[PDB]
Amino acid sequence: LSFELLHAPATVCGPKKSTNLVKNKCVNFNFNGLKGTGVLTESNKKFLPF
Amino acid sequence: LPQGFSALEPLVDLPIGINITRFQTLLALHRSGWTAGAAA
Ligand SMILES: *[C@@H]1O[C@H](CO)[C@@H](O)[C@H](O)[C@H]1NC(C)=O
Repeated sequence: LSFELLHAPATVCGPKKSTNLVKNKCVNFNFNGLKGTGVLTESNKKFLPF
Repeated sequence: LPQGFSALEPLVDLPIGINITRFQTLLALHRSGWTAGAAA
């Protein structure tokens, strides 16, 4: 298995473990590279699909 | 063209990495010569 490193987005990356989410408590979180800290609450915003 | 406002939502994102300088369109034709619908 040979891995070629070219000037490409390199789609073949691999897996990454995920954990259960907790709400109503200050916590540091990672959301697909979005790193933050705070409390997560059920929201009302009408996020259109994309 | 009609007068109005309507934003264009994204639809396609392709990681190709090609130059692209020239482009052409395509259309569908039917044999009767041939008859093509009125379009612009
Ligand atoms: C893309 O094509 C144009 C027109 O032939 C050319 O001038 C330009 O150098 C090309 N860019 C490349 C090959 O990166």
